[PDB]
Amino acid sequence: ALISKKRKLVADGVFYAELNEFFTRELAEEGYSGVEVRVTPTKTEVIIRATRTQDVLGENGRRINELTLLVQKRFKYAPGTIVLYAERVQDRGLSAVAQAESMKFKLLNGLAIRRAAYGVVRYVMESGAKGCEVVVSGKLRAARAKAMKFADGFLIHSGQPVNDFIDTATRHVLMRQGVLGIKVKIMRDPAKSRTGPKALPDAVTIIEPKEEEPILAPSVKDY
Amino acid sequence: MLMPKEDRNKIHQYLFQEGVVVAKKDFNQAKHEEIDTKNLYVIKALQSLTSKGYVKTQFSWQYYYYTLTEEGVEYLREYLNLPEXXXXXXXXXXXX
Amino acid sequence: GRVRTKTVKRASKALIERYYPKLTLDFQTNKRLCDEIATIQSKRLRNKIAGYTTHLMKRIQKGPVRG
Amino acid sequence: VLKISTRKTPNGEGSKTWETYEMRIHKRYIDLEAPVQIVKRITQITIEPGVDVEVVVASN
Amino acid sequence: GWVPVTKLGRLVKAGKITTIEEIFLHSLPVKEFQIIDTLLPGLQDEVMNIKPVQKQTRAGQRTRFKAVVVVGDSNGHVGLGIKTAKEVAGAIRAGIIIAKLSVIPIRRGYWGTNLGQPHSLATKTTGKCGSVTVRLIPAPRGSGIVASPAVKKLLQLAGVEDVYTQSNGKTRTLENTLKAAFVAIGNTYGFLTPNLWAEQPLPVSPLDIYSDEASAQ
RNA sequence: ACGGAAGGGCACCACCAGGAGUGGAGCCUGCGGCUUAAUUUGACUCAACACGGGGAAACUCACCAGGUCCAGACACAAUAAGGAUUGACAGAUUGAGAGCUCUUUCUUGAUUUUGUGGGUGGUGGUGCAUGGCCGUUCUUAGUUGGUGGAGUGAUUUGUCUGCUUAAUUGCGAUAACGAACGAGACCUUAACCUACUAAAUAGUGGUGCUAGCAUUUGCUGGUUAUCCACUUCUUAGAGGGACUAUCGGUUUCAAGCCGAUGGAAGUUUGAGGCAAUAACAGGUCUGUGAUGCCCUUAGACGUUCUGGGCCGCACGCGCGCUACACUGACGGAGCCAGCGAGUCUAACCUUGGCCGAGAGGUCUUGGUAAUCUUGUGAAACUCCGUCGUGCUGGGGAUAGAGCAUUGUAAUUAUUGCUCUUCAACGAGGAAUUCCUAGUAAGCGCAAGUCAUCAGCUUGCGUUGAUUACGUCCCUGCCCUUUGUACACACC
Ligand SMILES: [Mg+2]
Ligand SMILES: [Mg+2]
Ligand SMILES: [Mg+2]
Ligand SMILES: [Mg+2]
Ligand SMILES: [Mg+2]
Ligand SMILES: [Mg+2]
Ligand SMILES: [Mg+2]
Ligand SMILES: [Mg+2]
Ligand SMILES: [Mg+2]
Ligand SMILES: [Mg+2]
Ligand SMILES: [Mg+2]
Ligand SMILES: [Mg+2]
Ligand SMILES: [Mg+2]
Ligand SMILES: [Mg+2]
Ligand SMILES: [Mg+2]
Ligand SMILES: [Mg+2]
Ligand SMILES: [Mg+2]
Ligand SMILES: [Mg+2]
Ligand SMILES: [Mg+2]
Ligand SMILES: [Mg+2]
Ligand SMILES: [Mg+2]
Ligand SMILES: [Mg+2]
Repeated sequence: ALISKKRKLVADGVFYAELNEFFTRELAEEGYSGVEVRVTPTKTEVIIRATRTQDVLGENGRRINELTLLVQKRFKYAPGTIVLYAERVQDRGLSAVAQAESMKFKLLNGLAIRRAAYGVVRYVMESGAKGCEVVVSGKLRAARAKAMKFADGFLIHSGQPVNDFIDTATRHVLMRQGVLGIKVKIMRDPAKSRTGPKALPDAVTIIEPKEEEPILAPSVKDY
Repeated sequence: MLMPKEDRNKIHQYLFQEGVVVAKKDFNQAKHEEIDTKNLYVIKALQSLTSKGYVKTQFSWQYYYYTLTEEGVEYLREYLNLPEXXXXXXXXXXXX
Repeated sequence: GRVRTKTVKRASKALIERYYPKLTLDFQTNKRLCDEIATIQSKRLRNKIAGYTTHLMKRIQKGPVRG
Repeated sequence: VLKISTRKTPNGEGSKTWETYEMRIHKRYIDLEAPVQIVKRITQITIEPGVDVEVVVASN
Repeated sequence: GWVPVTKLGRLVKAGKITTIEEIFLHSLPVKEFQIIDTLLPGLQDEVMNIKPVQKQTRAGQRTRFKAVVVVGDSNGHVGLGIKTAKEVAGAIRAGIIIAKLSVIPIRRGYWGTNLGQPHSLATKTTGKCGSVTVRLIPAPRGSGIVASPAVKKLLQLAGVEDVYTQSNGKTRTLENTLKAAFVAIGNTYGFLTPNLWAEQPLPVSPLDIYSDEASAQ
């Protein structure tokens, strides 16, 4: 124990990234979106968000148990003081990673370049998003490499709200010839934000007045 | 990989007593973390294994993650004892 | 230089038209009036509007302004 | 303010452009004087991810 | 549901206009494609072509798709729609809309003996969409539509049974051939034969009859 | 798309008005060339050349001379319990306590050896097969629907004469109307807050206890809590604040520009982060357990070990550093920063005490840190004194001798110290870089690197200006007009 706070919080941020990488490799076929981490008075809670929880929370505690024991050994956790949890997802249509990997698998499952694109696009779009852009680079029709952009809806690119509302995911897909790139972008709806601002930082809304029939000639009411 | 059997035992006892292996990509380490044999051993002991089924391999941030499959634990029940672990049960909590 | 953008002026016209009695020639009161009858996502913007809206008023009240 | 400053480029080609990242670490302390039940309750009732917590005995 | 934005559509939405001939008669335009929708359902649609065009941007290039659609029943009404957009599907749809707002009437007639329901054309008509001209000549029964595949489909959906075609100019630019084939059979209701010599007294146009039911908000 | 055509604009990677220099000198440093057993390699106009975070003594490490090792998975098949196979003391042998090879003879037991198949690796090739990232066009202002207008059509208009702006920024003109991306908004950081909530890890007033000069009460200190009160200074939460406000001059008396008044702040408040469409065979397979294909895989291009090399020097070139002194040098003395960093199963920042001319040594100490280092007592700078224009005490190259520090290891000098040697350089040809306010310039400092080594970089603050408040003359770009026989688009 006994580590500089400056070094610890970093050292932690390292851990997160090392976990998040791992779980992306192992649990890719389960649609893993991401993880949270929680230091508590005893017990550390690794929370796994995946759209196929049963292949994670496995054969009655199994599988996730491998995944716990795989951890206690790595980072030298005394058993029990760390406990892996399982989530489903907050609608996979809104998560770039779950989508990114979907383009990967779909392409891996032999699908058509343009079809894989639009089919992802249309899932996000019909998941209540504000827009979606999927960009595949690589060797599409072989030889001289090109890049294709399939977008629908609305995006921004510019300042801060790019970090608020849109999250992206770049995934490497290994193919028959070389490799292709899968950059999925998903701009969500500020109207449903919940935590953060509920509009673009330049959306001006004006509440409409009221027709009036003035005069009325003075008068007064007593109680 | 050469290696004696009394070193090849502890590896397979540990690969089932815990059911999973720490690994780490570092040859010339001499002695694992648990397993009192070469870290080179443990790795190339489980390179033969996963190369013939039994256990699955995963590599990230200079660390293999050796996970034992289904057909594996049956290569153990012949190589070790009995027929009636680790990854199958045990539920902690200090209960206090 | 200092040229006010569309989103600014677009709002001023919109505000002025449906709130001329409510608004004055004074920046600060108008500035406040914006928090009631409009929902602006930042302070600088809100002031910038409040500032141009107050600008038109100070010439509206000297003759009708083109738009 | 943690500061990591490097080149945007891999390899070494192009204008000599630099990037600079930050990590912002925020600290504070509160002092309490309370016994048996209020001590173990407050360490745990107030808990939240990302927020590191620590309580100290006293003296030395 | 379709919410009318033109004086025309209201009368059509309400039921105060029941057939399309009412419009052609008073030469009213048509701006809402739903008007003709209601007025004429079961109006089949064939897309005849999709050739890609390309452009040059302040940089490299710009390539996009062009749809040509004909629409019609097969009982006197036809439409031709040219639309080019950023994707196949949308370039088509819009074309179909544009084909329907285009829809036109056709004076079908007897080649000779008037024994029972027209089969060819009133007269010879001809049209010319830049360089390409198509000519339509009345024909005996059984003669059929003697045209190129793309002109025949058009005249089919136009509800024609037999006709003769002479064609001139570069009829390989499919777009222009059709547009003249279109300008052709549209002109059949321009040719003043001596049966239209009779004097009628001019109807008063549903815009004034149902003026009230045509007014808005 | 282009043009050695026209009109407009914008830009200190343009010029005007100037500042500071660079190009001359020596040294540092990268590139070429040359040399070499090797002097590994990428990159070549802006957009290659203190760039590859490339400050390489081993390592790194890819190159050069040599020696080991399999970590050649598994599967089929062959030999082998009359033992597949492993290891090694000695000596010979080798840089070598390598049993690598050999002489003798023990050992050890199905884990290995042989072969085919198939695989594992490679800083081996391919950035002209890719990704990912990045540079560049772009300090630029551009891109795109719907509906309507024009044209057979590709297209066009919308997306514009003028004016305005840093801006397709806006007013307006308007066969267009209404909108989305980019710009703007947004975010960060720096400025104001005697208004709020707080503070022994931040300060201040008073109070004890105590020191000294004065003694007329006073002035100046010490005390980690003596005790109390507070939040001005500090820190950071919550908000406030500016909108170019107010008046005035201009102007389609429109967008706006200018002036003066106040204001913490009136150049997009300063400075950044982010940043559309489309594109380049721009760089990177030597960042990657990212990657296609080729190559090689036990006389290995794999890996490790010993030593050398990347730094080799007739010379070309670029980035720098230190200078030519008197607005200086040297010696005393005054003494003021901000951004930062720091030791767990560990030896990081280090006060203080002693020792040592120094460099450094030794015994202790505090600190995982607003708490200890540290008020980081930094340099420029300020005062006083010496020197007195002389290649001088300016300048500190080259070199000799000695002492220490890092490291296994310092020779081809790692660095630091001390004495001695005292070079070129007397303001730098033709050319040419960078800049408009706390800026330029000067000054040093922390951080990256790092065992040691900064003449490099990323930031920081200290001292602090002259000149502009402009224009298209030069050089780039951008829109429009125009020509085209270009479209792989003036390579
Ligand atoms: Mg925007
Ligand atoms: Mg911006
Ligand atoms: Mg002709
Ligand atoms: Mg000049
Ligand atoms: Mg010079
Ligand atoms: Mg020089
Ligand atoms: Mg070396
Ligand atoms: Mg070596
Ligand atoms: Mg190698
Ligand atoms: Mg390239
Ligand atoms: Mg614009
Ligand atoms: Mg205190
Ligand atoms: Mg006090
Ligand atoms: Mg003033
Ligand atoms: Mg390299
Ligand atoms: Mg070198
Ligand atoms: Mg001197
Ligand atoms: Mg002095
Ligand atoms: Mg001298
Ligand atoms: Mg360097
Ligand atoms: Mg022209
Ligand atoms: Mg032309």
